[PDB]
Amino acid sequence: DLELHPPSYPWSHRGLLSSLDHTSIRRGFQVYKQVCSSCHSMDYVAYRHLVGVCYTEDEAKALAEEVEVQDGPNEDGEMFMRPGKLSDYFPKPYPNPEAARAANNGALPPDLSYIVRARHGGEDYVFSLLTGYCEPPTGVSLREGLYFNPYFPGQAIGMAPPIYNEVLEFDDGTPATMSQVAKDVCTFLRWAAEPEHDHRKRMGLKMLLMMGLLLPLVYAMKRHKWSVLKSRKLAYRPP
Amino acid sequence: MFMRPGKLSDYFPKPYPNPEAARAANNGALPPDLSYIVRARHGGEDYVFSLLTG
Amino acid sequence: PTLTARLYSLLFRRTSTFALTIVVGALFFERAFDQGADAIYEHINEGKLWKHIKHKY
Amino acid sequence: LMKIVNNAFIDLPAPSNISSWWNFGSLLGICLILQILTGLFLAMHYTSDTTTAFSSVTHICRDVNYGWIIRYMHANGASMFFICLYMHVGRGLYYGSYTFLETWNIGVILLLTVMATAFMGYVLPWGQMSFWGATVITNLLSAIPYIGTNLVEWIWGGFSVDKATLTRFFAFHFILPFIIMAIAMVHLLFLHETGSNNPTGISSDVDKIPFHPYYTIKDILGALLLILALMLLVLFAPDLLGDPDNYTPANPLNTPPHIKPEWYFLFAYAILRSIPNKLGGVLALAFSILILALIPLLHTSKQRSMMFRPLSQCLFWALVADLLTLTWIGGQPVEHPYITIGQLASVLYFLLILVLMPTAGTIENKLLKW
Amino acid sequence: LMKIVNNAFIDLPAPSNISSWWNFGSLLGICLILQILTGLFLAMHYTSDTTTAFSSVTHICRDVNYGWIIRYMHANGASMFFICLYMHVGRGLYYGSYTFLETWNIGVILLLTVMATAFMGYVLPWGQMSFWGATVITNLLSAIPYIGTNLVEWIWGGFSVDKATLTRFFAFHFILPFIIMAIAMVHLLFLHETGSNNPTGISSDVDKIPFHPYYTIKDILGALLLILALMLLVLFAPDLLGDPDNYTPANPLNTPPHIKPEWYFLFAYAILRSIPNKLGGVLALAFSILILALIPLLHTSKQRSMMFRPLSQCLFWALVADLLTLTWIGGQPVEHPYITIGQLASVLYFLLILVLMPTAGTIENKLLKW
Amino acid sequence: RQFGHLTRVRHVITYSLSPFEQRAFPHYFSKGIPNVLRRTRACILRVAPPFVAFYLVYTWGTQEFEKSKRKNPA
Amino acid sequence: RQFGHLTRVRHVITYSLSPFEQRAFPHYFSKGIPNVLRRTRACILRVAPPFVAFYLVYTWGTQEFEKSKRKNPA
Amino acid sequence: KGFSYLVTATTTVGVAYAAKNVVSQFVSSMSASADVLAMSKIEIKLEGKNMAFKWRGKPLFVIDQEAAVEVSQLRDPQHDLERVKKPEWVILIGVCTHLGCVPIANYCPCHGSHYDASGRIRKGPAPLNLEVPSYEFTSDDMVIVG
Ligand code: HEC
Ligand code: HEC
Ligand code: HEM
Ligand code: HEM
Ligand code: HEM
Ligand code: HEM
Ligand SMILES: Cc1nc(CO)c(-c2ccc(Oc3cccc(OC(F)(F)F)c3)cc2)c(O)c1Cl
Ligand SMILES: Cc1nc(CO)c(-c2ccc(Oc3cccc(OC(F)(F)F)c3)cc2)c(O)c1Cl
Repeated sequence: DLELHPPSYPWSHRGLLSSLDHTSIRRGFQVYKQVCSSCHSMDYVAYRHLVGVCYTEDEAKALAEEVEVQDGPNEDGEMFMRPGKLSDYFPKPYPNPEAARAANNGALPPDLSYIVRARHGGEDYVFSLLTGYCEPPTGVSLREGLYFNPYFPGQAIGMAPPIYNEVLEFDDGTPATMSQVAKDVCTFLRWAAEPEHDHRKRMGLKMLLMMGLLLPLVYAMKRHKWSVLKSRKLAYRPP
Repeated sequence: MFMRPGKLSDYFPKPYPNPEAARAANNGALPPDLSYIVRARHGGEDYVFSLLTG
Repeated sequence: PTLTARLYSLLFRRTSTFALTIVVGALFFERAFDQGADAIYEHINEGKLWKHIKHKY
Repeated sequence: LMKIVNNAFIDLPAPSNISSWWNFGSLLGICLILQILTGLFLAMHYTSDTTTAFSSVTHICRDVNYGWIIRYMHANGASMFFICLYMHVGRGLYYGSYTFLETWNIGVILLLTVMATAFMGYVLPWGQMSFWGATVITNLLSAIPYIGTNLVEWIWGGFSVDKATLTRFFAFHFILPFIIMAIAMVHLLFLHETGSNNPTGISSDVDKIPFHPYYTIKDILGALLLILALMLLVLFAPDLLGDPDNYTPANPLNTPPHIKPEWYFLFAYAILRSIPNKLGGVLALAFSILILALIPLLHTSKQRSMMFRPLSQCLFWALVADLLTLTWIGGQPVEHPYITIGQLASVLYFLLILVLMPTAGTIENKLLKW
Repeated sequence: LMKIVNNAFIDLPAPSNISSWWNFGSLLGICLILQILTGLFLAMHYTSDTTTAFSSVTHICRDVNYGWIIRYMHANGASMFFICLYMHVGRGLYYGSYTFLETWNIGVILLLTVMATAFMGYVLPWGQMSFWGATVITNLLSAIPYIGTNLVEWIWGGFSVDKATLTRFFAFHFILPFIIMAIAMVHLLFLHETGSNNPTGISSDVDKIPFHPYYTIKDILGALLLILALMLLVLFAPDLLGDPDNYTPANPLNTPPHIKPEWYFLFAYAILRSIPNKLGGVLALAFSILILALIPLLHTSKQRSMMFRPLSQCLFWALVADLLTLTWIGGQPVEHPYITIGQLASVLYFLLILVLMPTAGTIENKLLKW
Repeated sequence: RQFGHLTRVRHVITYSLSPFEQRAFPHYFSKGIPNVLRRTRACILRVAPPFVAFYLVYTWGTQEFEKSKRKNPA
Repeated sequence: RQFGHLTRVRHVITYSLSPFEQRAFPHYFSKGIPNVLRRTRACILRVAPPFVAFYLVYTWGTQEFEKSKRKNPA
Repeated sequence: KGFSYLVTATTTVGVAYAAKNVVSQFVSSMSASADVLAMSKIEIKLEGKNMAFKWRGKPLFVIDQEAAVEVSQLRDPQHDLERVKKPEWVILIGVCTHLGCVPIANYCPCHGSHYDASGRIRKGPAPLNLEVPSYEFTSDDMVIVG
């Protein structure tokens, strides 16, 4: 019946000059691949956007060579599959929404490209969503496939629990606990809906140290001219 | 996806899904569409008539 | 004379010079202000940016 | 030689007692140019088709070299636009400028031009509020008898919003600011026959002064604070005003729970939402705006300003509250605690204008014997 | 009260000895409005994306209620535009109006605005000549050293024409006629300080007359013949001028045998085509237009007109031939019989302007002793 | 600028009539058509000959173009 | 309209100084801040109380909204 | 007069900085996006056929008797193996040198400029042999044209 407001968690990027821990973006991408990318059709991104952020050219290009992509009209007049390249977007899980509803209990995974900015609270929601699965309360009954989580509206979701402790293992070898996963993924998703965060703050910073420096000087140049008339005495000297 | 009988709102059933298969189903050459071929070819009708009958 | 008065009669008097001065200072100013913020931004976000994780990969 | 027209903008006589309020009257010249300038480069990549539009936005926000900025300098810039208006419009009320009857009426047609423009500007990217925000506002004209279903179908190019109704706006929308750019010049022309209108209300002809050194730099100073308070939004909080839903693709088979158009309608949207009747609330809406044309026939005090009318001051800023209320009350859903406020506040809006602001001068004339 | 400016258009003094030539000077006010009016409704359905554009044209030509007209009132209307120009521009030469130095230079910048507009207007629908017509004209700027490859790539949004380069025009193209709509008002303002310039060349101040009854209806009569000679094209021969290929979809892997842009460049395209060198022909092109700015420094006769200069008449209409030649010679392919003509005719163009038209007045001054 | 200070006139008289008191098209055929000819004879000589020569270079330009495509005896 | 025929003035004297001969911001802190207060006391009474009441209807409007969602004892 | 005007300059200093950047921000929008560049350098290609494939929105046209032709006789003196790296893999940008058209393999149609199997000119309004791009062979079954 009620909503639920997530709290105001800290982050490595909540500050007005705090960028993203790009390391935290790295392991988060592993999570999207091992787990999410079986059902989450992220379409508005490609591996080439990962360069200069979390991976390199070769390491990312390795991942396009990994998965096959539908591309090309053959001279025979057919289409085939090839290893992906950088310019190809993420391999979509399913060709359309309906098959995703049929491959679930009628429900549709929303994309994760802009979900963070498209959901009130964004990260705090999404983090506290995954980490808010709990046994139902008294008096509540729920159909098959559905589950309980308060943060989602209606408190009834068709979300199979996707995360569990050591569902996978990362490269550098950090503790793959349910939380540390949830950070690096939520750190990732913000980057998806903001490939400009690093540069947003740079011009985010360069602005002030111009305007804070200019704005007085102008405010002097204003007062430099007006001072003729900020300082003016009049009179009335008839006969 | 499936097949149904056409209705009025559907355009003409396209012969081939793409140009290439039309080139492969011919000697490498491609039939041009006939929608605007008349106005897209000098003379139009007289050409096209005298093409078949030439 | 102060620096100010020495500065006036050299540059800020002749308008042809006064415009020549500004692009000069701006041309060098672009070279400092960027280095400043890029380092402060680097400094405040130490251990987060790509160039800080550019050697591992 | 035509430069001599810029006697209007160089050697113009204008007062000396002038606040920083009137900078707001000038910033729109910057916002109007700044928005078009941005929006133009912006629209080198937009696409007026459904299947590609939302992608054609993200084509900018991701791949373009600094294209991501231009969406937000434009969008939030469109909001700093209004923030100047609803200080610029409330001005002449509080300083008595509406007396320039030839000018105030122009001050309407600019507004209605925008409030039908900015609407078109929200719907282009198909943000799942675009569509329904297009539906809710546009459907109201169906309330009319014997033509409502015909016009709305006519503007829906059919029977509801679709690919055609997008493209009918992107051309109606990429054009009107020029019509504003022109009519704005008219809005200044009728002024130039009389000049400005001081806070006091007095003809300060004895104390008019130039414009090139003094109000120019002041306007720049005014402009400088604008860019500042526009860079902050784009750089530090672009998600602030624009509802988050506008990043979701649009689907007619799924509504959000809560719907609201962008924040700035809400003083007016709420007025309609108060009335449970359909039509009889609409004509309050259009009258909620066109009432500004009805004011100059309600200037009672043989004074002009409100600097010298402390009673009307108590009623003026009161109106600002009711707006700041109706700005928010519409922004929240339809439930019993708030509906009781809209039935009051919306009536207060019409009430303060059409009863009491005249009544003050009717009194204040009498406290001072005329 | 601002109506009093239409002293310019109501109570204006103007001559009485006036031909129907000067109607052409007025029709552009109609063509400019008529084109935008059409093109606006037209662009309610156009799409700035490749895959749908050519369909989005046929979306009009077939399915829209009387949408098929608007393509052709617009397109051929854009050609009746020029037909007025190249009678309107040749005028002041033959009647000596270029002496209004403040005005003639404006008469250039309108033209170059259009000849970079109309170009953008041909490429929107991807007619297989759009693309290559975009390629041939745009590639020439690559001839420049050290920036050619950079600009053309910069305007190609990359490395050749593609989806982006379409959309970079549809916004550059849907805007400029307003810039023409404004600059046109400037083009009249400098005039209003001096008024028109009779066929004789004499200050007819003694015989200036009103404008509301007389030249108004005459302009309408002028306008009526325009619509007539515009309805004929659209109704009876829309395929006439526009090359037939423009209905073919565009494909970079198949060129037509013969290429030409639309007919009206051809006086200028041919000039480039004559020169086998790349760059040195370009600067003839831009000079083939900007030479009009160079004329007023070559007014030799202490008379003005050419009504009273029978020798220059023999050279003026001669220039019209060379244009009517170069209009056609460019329209035909590159082969030996014609190339020998372009090497001559293009030189004749520069030659008649810069040598002989001065030389006439240098003589005609002397035949009559001044 | 407007009527009132343009220039000077002295001792000139104007006679002008209503339109209602006169036919619109008097002597349209009678006096006009001789005036069309006199109008025409005074322009024709220095208007055509370029366009005349054009008809010949539109003539020879195509004929000489047609031949070049026809084979030679070889 | 411009300077020269606006209106009449008689027997008034103006004393004005260059900017260069004076500081830009004299007594910015000294005389201004008392003038800010006097400026403030003359507006505060007839500016706030609506906005004060707004803080209460933004207050009671949410509290009374929160309760209505909480269940009743039934 | 020095101190006050010094403010005016240092103002104008910062104006140019903010202006020099912001202007180039837009101008980089008119430039090529990021998507186009990823399709710029890469072209992963793979005997007796006229292989012409689109690339950079331009064509990609891809030895016993070819070497027989005299280079001194050619309008542009240039040998085959100067143009190519492998003998049996011809590469060139399919741009008729005259006025930018699409030649046909087994030939500039708009002006009838005869070309070899290698793309060198034999009869031309075409002045030069056709442009060859810079490229690279990773392996004998793939190419990196760029
Ligand atoms: C079993 C396939 C699958 C797995 C694996 C998976 N997802 Fe989901 N996801 C779904 C489906 C199905 C929904 C539908 C939820 C709904 O309808 O409310 C969903 C919903 C979501 C949502 C939408 C939240 C909302 O408000 O509806 C987010 C965010 C999300 N998943 C993130 C994740 C993350 C993070 C992971 C890995 C920890 C993950 N998904 C793994 C299928 C999956
Ligand atoms: C065998 C399948 C087939 C048949 C049946 C067929 N077409 Fe063609 N059409 C083609 C192909 C293949 C071409 C390619 C011609 C070319 O490449 O020049 C073509 C070319 C054309 C053209 C193009 C003319 C041009 O200038 O290239 C026209 C027009 C045309 N056909 C009309 C017709 C008409 C009329 C008929 C029935 C009388 C017809 N087609 C039946 C396959 C076919
Ligand atoms: C007063 C004038 C205008 C107003 C009030 C207005 C309103 C808006 C608004 C509020 C948005 C927000 C979309 C978003 O944030 O995602 C927008 C986007 C857009 N504006 Fe407008 N606009 C105006 C003029 C223009 C102009 C002048 C142009 C072009 C020169 C333009 C082109 C666009 C386009 C193509 C979009 C889609 C981009 C997007 O949705 O982000 N608009 N407009
Ligand atoms: C794009 C929109 C607009 C532009 C460009 C614009 C421009 C201006 C400018 C430059 C001024 C002179 C500055 C000043 O007097 O404070 C002015 C004054 C004025 N404007 Fe606006 N304005 C716009 C919208 C409006 C609107 C919506 C109204 C609504 C009533 C309005 C009403 C007025 C009035 C009454 C004045 C009187 C000036 C005075 O009292 O001295 N204007 N306008
Ligand atoms: C002097 C101004 C302009 C010129 C010279 C010009 C030129 C052209 C030309 C030659 C075409 C031919 C396309 C065809 O026939 O198929 C065309 C089409 C088009 N015009 Fe423009 N145009 C002008 C202004 C405009 C304006 C003002 C608009 C909108 C208000 C516009 C929008 C379009 C569109 C969308 C098309 C595509 C339709 C088509 O290709 O048929 N143009 N334009
Ligand atoms: C949209 C484009 C244009 C518009 C709307 C326009 C409008 C006009 C009008 C209404 C007149 C007065 C009628 C007349 O004097 O015959 C005029 C005159 C004139 N125009 Fe155009 N014009 C345009 C383009 C040009 C161009 C391309 C030139 C090129 C030189 C030009 C040069 C002149 C000149 C020299 C006059 C002198 C008037 C006189 O001699 O009495 N104009 N223009
Ligand atoms: C008193 C007073 N008066 C005037 C004009 O009389 C102005 C004033 C001065 C200059 C103006 O010129 C501009 C500048 C930018 C955009 C603009 O719009 C547009 F789009 F050009 F029509 C007008 C517009 C208004 C002013 O700023 C003040 Cl404070
Ligand atoms: C001698 C002479 N003079 C003038 C103006 O001085 C005009 C003349 C009269 C009216 C004009 O007004 C118009 C009418 C329609 C469109 C137009 O374009 C626009 F509005 F600028 F885009 C201008 C423009 C020019 C004229 O037709 C003749 Cl013949």
